Amino acid sequence: TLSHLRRTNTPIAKPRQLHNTHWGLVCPAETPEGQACGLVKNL
Amino acid sequence: ASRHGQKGTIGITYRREDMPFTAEGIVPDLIINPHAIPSRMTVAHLIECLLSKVAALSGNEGDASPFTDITVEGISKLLREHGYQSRGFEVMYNGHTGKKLMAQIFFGPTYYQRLRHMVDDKIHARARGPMQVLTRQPVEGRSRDGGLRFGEMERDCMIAHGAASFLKERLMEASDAFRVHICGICGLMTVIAKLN
Amino acid sequence: SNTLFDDIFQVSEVDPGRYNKVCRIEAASTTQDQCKLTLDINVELFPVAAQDSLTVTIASSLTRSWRPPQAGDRSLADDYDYVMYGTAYKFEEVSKDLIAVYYSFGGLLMRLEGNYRNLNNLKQENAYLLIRR
Amino acid sequence: MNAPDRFELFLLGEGESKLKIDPDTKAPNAVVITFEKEDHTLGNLIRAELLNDRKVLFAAYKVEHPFFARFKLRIQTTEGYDPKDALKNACNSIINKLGALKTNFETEWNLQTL
Amino acid sequence: FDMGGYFIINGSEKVLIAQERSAGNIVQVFKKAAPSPISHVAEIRSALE
Amino acid sequence: SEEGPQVKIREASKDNVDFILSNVDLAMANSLRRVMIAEIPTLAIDSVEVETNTTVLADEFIAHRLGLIPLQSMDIEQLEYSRDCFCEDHCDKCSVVLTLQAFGESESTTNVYSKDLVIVSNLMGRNIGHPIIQDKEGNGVLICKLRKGQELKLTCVAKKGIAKEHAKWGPAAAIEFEYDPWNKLKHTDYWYEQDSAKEWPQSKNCEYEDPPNEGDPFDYKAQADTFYMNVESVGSIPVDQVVVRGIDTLQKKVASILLALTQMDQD
Amino acid sequence: TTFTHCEIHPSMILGVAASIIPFPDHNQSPRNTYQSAMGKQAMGVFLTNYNVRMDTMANILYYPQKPLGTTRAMEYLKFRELPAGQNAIVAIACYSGY
Amino acid sequence: RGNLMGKRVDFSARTVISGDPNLELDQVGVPKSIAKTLTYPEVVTPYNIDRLTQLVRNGPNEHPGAKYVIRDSGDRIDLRYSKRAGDIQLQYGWKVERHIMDNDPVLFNRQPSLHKMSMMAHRVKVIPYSTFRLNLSVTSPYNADFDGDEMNLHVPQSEETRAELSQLCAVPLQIVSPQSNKPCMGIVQDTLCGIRKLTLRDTFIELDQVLNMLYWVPDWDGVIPTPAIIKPKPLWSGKQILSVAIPNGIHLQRFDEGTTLLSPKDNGMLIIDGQIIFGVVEKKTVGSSNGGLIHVVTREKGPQVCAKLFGNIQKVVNFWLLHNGFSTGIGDTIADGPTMREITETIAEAKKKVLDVTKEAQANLLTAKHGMTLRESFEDNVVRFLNEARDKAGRLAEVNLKDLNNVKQMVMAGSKGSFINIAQMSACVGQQSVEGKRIAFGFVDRTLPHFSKDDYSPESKGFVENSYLRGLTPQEFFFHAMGGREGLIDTAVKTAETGYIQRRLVKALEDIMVHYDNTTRNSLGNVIQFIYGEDGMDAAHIEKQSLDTIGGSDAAFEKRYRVDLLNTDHTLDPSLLESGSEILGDLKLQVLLDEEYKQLVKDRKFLREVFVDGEANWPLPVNIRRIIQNAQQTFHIDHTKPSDLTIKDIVLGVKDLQENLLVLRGKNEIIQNAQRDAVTLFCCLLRSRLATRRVLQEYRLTKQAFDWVLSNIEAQFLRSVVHPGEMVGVLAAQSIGEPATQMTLNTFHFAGVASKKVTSGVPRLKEILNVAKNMKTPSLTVY
Amino acid sequence: YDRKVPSPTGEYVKEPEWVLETDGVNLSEVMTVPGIDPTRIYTNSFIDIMEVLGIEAGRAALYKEVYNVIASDGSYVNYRHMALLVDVMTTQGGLTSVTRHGFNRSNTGALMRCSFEETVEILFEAGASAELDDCRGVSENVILGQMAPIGTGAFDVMIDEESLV
Amino acid sequence: MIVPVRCFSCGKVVGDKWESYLNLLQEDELDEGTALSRLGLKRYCCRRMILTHVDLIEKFLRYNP
Amino acid sequence: EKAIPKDQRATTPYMTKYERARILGTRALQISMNAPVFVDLEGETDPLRIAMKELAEKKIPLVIRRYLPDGSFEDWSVEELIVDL
RNA sequence: AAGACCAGGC
Ligand SMILES: [Mg+2]
Ligand SMILES: [Mg+2]
Ligand SMILES: [Zn+2]
Ligand SMILES: [Zn+2]
Ligand SMILES: [Zn+2]
Repeated sequence: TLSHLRRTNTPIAKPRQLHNTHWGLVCPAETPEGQACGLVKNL
Repeated sequence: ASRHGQKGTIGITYRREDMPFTAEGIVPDLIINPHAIPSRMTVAHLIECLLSKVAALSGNEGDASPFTDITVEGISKLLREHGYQSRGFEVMYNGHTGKKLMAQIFFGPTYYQRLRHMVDDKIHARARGPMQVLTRQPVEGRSRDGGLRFGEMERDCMIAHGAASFLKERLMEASDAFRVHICGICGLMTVIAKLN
Repeated sequence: SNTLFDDIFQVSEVDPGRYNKVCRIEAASTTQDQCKLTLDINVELFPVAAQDSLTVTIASSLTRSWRPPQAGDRSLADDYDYVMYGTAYKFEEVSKDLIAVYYSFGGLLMRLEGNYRNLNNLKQENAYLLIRR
Repeated sequence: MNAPDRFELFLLGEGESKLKIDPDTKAPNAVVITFEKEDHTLGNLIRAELLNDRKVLFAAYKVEHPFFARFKLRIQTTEGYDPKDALKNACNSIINKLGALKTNFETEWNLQTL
Repeated sequence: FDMGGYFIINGSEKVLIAQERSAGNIVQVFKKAAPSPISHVAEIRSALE
Repeated sequence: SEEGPQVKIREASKDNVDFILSNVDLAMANSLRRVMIAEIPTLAIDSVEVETNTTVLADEFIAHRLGLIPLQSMDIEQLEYSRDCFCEDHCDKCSVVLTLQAFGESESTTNVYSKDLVIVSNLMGRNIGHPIIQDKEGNGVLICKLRKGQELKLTCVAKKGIAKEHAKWGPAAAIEFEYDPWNKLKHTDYWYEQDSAKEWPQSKNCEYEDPPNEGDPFDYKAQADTFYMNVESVGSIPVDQVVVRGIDTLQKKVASILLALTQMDQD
Repeated sequence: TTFTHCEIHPSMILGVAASIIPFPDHNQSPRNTYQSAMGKQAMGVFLTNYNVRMDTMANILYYPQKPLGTTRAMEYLKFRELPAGQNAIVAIACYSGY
Repeated sequence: RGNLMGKRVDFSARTVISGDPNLELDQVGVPKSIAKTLTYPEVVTPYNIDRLTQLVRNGPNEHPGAKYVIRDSGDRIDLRYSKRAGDIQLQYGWKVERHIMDNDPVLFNRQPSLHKMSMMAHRVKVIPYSTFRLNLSVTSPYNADFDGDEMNLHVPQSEETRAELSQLCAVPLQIVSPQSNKPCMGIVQDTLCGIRKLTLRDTFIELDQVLNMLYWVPDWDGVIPTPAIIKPKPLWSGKQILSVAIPNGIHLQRFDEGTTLLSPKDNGMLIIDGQIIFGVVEKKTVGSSNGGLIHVVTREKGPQVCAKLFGNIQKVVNFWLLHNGFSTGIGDTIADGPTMREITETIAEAKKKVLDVTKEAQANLLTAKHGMTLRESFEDNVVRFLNEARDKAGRLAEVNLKDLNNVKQMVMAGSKGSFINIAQMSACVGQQSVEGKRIAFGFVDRTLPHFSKDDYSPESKGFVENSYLRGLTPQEFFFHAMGGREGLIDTAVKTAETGYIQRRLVKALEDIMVHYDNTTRNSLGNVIQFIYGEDGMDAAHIEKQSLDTIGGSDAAFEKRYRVDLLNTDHTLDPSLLESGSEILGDLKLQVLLDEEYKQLVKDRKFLREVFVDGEANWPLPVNIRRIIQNAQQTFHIDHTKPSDLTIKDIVLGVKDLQENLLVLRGKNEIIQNAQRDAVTLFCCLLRSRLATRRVLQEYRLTKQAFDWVLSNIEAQFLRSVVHPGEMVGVLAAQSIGEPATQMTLNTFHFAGVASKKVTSGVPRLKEILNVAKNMKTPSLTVY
Repeated sequence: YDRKVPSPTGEYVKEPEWVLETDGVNLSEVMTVPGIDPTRIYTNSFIDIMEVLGIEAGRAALYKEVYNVIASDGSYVNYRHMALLVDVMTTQGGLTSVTRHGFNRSNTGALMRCSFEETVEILFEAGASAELDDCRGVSENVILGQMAPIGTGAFDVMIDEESLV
Repeated sequence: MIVPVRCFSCGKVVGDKWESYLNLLQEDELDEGTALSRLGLKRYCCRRMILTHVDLIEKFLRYNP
Repeated sequence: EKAIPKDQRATTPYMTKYERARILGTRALQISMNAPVFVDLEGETDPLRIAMKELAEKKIPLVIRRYLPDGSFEDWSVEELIVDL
């Protein structure tokens, strides 16, 4: 419950790769394997 | 699984009389296998489980907080004065014999978690039953008492095998198998079979 | 029946190479000039110092299964300190006459070198090795 | 739900008798006994006793699948000495130790205070 | 403990998920592909608030 | 003291028996430890009949809970097992019946103990089904709690069983066991970095043997002889008895084997 | 030697569900991603009031157990106060092959 | 593509798999409630009607039971209801739907099913528990483990659907596999790991245990073997008792590195008739390797005799380990004080190496490596000075590992763990990377908001100074984080991409099967390969045999095959042959050993121009070396007493063999001319192993034995010819598509130099197959 | 580059050689150059080799390049399987890719071709170009649910004749 | 959730000590370890029985109905 | 029309895995159904194991028709096909 | 029934 309340979504360059700028704003580790990995993010 | 992604069914269960046992006469609520360690490279798990030896013992706090200066050397140094072999190890005895184990073991308390997916809400098996109306095939899902998709990719490896008789039945009498009347002139399904 | 080889060697090297019970051993024979012995001894039953006078012997009996000794009536062929059981696995021509044999006591190896094992060491699945003193 | 019965670890469900003896046709004069509803508690102990008997050439037990109560004994002895008698003595011996151990223990316990 | 932040739509709780998108009204330059008539493109997604 | 296996009691209490156990075979001390754990029978609640449970715990939760409660098993010998006794279901020959009724009377929490279990079945004057209370205050095992208008009405029916059956039944706890501290028989090989002696901790039982020293060629003939234990009671059976009956249950089911040879021997 | 700002505590870059990992910095970096999907797949008390709600599926731990090994982030996560997990005693041996 | 080709189906199960080390190889722990539902419709015959009237009465409730009983004028009789499930008056001619029961043909699948070996017959062993059990060693081909996957099983409802299930796909007759002319199941994990332990020279067992292991082997003839040690305390070697699992006449030899028939490492392997003479058993033997024990035991003994062999090895090894233990502690990743010290100063030195090149690139003295940027040659210079540094640190922990080291020990079995792991865990983690380059400058002119701008140094750019046991820093963690996802990404992208590749392959080859003239064809009957595989051979019956005439000097070849009776010095010493002395001189024969020795130059010429690299080791049918030892062991030949065959026996009989080795049989020249051709290679090997000097000199065959060697070969060869019918289309696709799934790091290891990069792995394979008229890395190599 | 070469004495020796490696392809232009051996020159573009040296030289290069994907990878597949791919992509004339622009546009069986991609227009123009269908392809026989002309079903079975004993 | 009768790992009744524990911490001001001493848990699988335990029952009662 | 003479028969004179697999099965079908049996059933009471027994003795009365790709074919009896494989 | 979506498992 705590985690799903802090979810993110991105539809459709390198949009899954954890980008330098994510540092402190998105979790470096939380994301689902495969299907939609790197797109869905948790703060 | 533990908390460092060590997914693991259960496999078999021994009563405390068969299980390896320490000289103190303790018993593991859990055996897992040294093979799930060095390729996965999960060193925290070999930490935490050491760490929680000094937790259980001194009644103290399990500070596995990330970027601190807490060290393996640290933990241990505490354990070594606290009564034990500083790297985990404890000379366990085999259960059946009570013959000392030639290896010693890293014996840990280690938060494990019990996940959804218990075996018994997926143990499906069908021999016929309900059947979609359009295509006369096995209804779907394990909770409709369905049947398994024997998809095309499965098909290929029967053809590879050269198993012809099977792949046929397993596609007729295991599924659709039907009987229609064909024209000997034109070849379509017109024939108004006024049977009987 | 009956022996096949007898000699007394001087141990000139005891290599404990990363093993804990077992050992490779190097020896020359007191009497015989161009003679040499390389062998695996179980140091944790029989401690093998440098320069001992190990007396080596090769019988071939005193066939079916095994029985616990057992000295109720049994007397097998030993005033012997230490006794292993092997197989011959390759016989080798080290020029002119100098022949060499290869034995396995379940992975404990033995290399031996001379020229008069002729009427003695015929290509066998036999062989017991015996050490004393 | 495909869990077996809990007590089938010591109740011999009808049919099943406790000891079945069958003649080992591998090597002369030796037999293979099946102990329904038993294990290492019992197997290991008999097997070790059969080991102090000089009349027994060979003795071993093995728990075929640990799903199951059963365990198997294989006994081999010297011509003249029937395999079962070995079991019989190594069995009686166990008892005579156990039986004695008990009364040795007791005269001990019966000393202690607290 | 239940920390709120969802809704209740026919007795079924519902979490609205943050949707992510490129911001409007910032200016950006993009060297377009190597077989194409255009070298570089500058882009502004413009919307009022 | 006599012929066979020798025992020496180091420490004794209503809770712990510390002993050497000399001149026994390995295979035996173990098979003991094993029966001790799994096979010496005991009474424990096996059947709950719940009438009312307005509690904050689930029914079969609390069922499981009394499952564990250590009931007095000192006279377990005169109680038949239900499965045997010819009585439909249960009687006073094979089962003790208990009663638990509690109710929140207090605005404050109304705790519920084992001291609270009341018997009913005719005990026919024997030792059986007293919930053991090792507690300092006189109420051991805290079953459940009640708020205020809360009520629990049930009827436990303790029967005789054994650890193998369910662990609610084993009388055994932790059993410390060890043979030969200096590793004289080299049954183990110690993992290390530096120096095994400075790196592992000399066993408690080290004072009760000799040095390695130091020195002398390993003893190949030496066998698994002499064992160190310290058996701990759960309450139901006296410590002292746990061994006694362990030793006995072993003997008793080795005897059943012997006996069972006599029968199939007919033809 | 020309700072302007300073981090609060580095630990904070982490999510909600990766902050249960006990030394994630000693672990290799996918794994933590994995745990992060399983923390969620867990059983335990999900709400101190289940005996009163009425939803399809609940799954609650008969005895849950705040772990022996915690992260300062757990406290604000309310983890020691509502665990899923138990401090199982643990063997790393090949035993029976099972 | 979705309900016709193919379908959802009846008579199936799914559950969680679980590993069962006391189950048979070709078995299938099946739950009783499943076996309570699926049903093989059995006819009623006087052979069965007893065990069948029995089998009704138990109803669908007790295990061995039955629902519905089909009669003539087809009519169901439901046996859970019906006022007659108790009565029931059977007949020959009626069917009874018995429960699936012990020892039955099932087809046990696992997805994704990219293989003929993701399917298999298993034998049915009904069990407790809602779960399927299987032998660990059917793990590899199915590509299971038990993080709790989940597998299928289909029950054949016919007599020849179950014949065709078991005579065709049964787990053993699947062990050695077309795909890689090698076997696809081995020994694994505990089994594989302690087999190494049990087998050490140091490992001894004493009577008690030795007899339980012995007894634990199920085909053990009850003959306690004599111990290696009879002196004080009869002890056995681990090696010894193990051999009791290895069958009779099993010969196998290796030599790893410095191996001397005196193996001063106890490496190599020499198994001489079902007993092991030296050499620590591990992966290369009992693995699923090429020249290994299972390859042999199958080809040699049986599939059954081998599948039985699977179990035995475990039953013993497992047992030995159940009472040996193996653990893995964190103590297992601690190095010396010296060694941690020296490891860290390893990085320190290579730190001020990168620092000094950076300082050079800054005074504009870094020279332009030909063909690359100024900058880009710097990227090379560093990632090189940085890997260089991490591997060196890493192999410095590997030196420092004690032999009793749980990690080092699995690495030595080859059960889990490789070099990089030890490296990582204990030493340094190394340089991180995304997109083949070190860490992106993601914020304007630096990587993380915590360093100054324009920072080219390692720790800025994403090197991880630390071990895993060391711990990682905040930044270090993040950069790891970043290389992390990248992997997780393309693992998602790969398995999808390659998943489509295979679908196309499979649908592009399909009906390319070998027809009954040995020609590979299709639905239109187009020729594709005139003779399958170019040689008419099945790829299972094939093995890396070494072509004896390619290498070596002309000098060394000469003295090896030359027989000159007219030269007193180059004759066969009359010690070798029985006629020898009577042979010396002689024209009539010399003309035969001559044209034999010419035929063998035409050979060395012909091969050296085929295999132009000297590479003398090629996959080939009918392992001749094994037939030779097998001959000189069956026939017990003494290596001093003279052989008894004429030159005419050998020479004239080897040319006789070659006639009988039929692949094609047509009685006209065209066919007989490809027959001459498909065999050309094989006969090179033949003539090179079966030449006069050799047969006589090296392995001293007697006429009687020789005719047997000649006999096996013919029969072995003929058994190696690919079977008309074989669906070689599908076979070929999945034989390419399957490794494609297992392709790691779909970039390269060419990125040590910053443009030695060449598209390889799954991206390349995508181009090739698509015929990509615009590839990413075209290149000429010019000579 | 390393390279093994027959010695003037018999055995194979390590003789190293200077090899030139390129970024980009113009074949019919760099083999015509002086100084270079135009009989060993190689390019990873199998599409060019096909056009310059003919189809058979192509078939060979394609393989080299397919096998190279595999053997660079750690794996080893058997030559027969790869070659069998390589030959299908070849016996048509030039290079028929394994996509709907390769094998699938060929005139196999209408029904078997439809099960791959573009299920509808394949069946459409098949009614239009009114095509007779073999029903010799695996796929056709699946659809119709009869035993394929496959392994087990490649032959037929009948009785004797002799009859009786 | 209520303190377990008997430790999962050894079997020693730990349930009768939750009482005596909370008391030993609050009124006597001891620390977790030295209070587990005084309660007679030496085998730490039993020490883990208590120290890991969260007593959630106390909140469930909190709900009135 | 048409066949191929009993002389000039190219095909492997051996019996393929795929041939026997179907042979056994087809026999194992007639056997499992009560059609008469052509060997002294020595204890064995299972259709498939019986077929294997009749196959070893060559008292199976069946003939393979092998089709070549040109359409024409060669007949082989199970009595006359070598069953090495 | 059955379509759609979302979570999710190897
Ligand atoms: Mg795996
Ligand atoms: Mg898995
Ligand atoms: Zn019509
Ligand atoms: Zn009663
Ligand atoms: Zn405990």
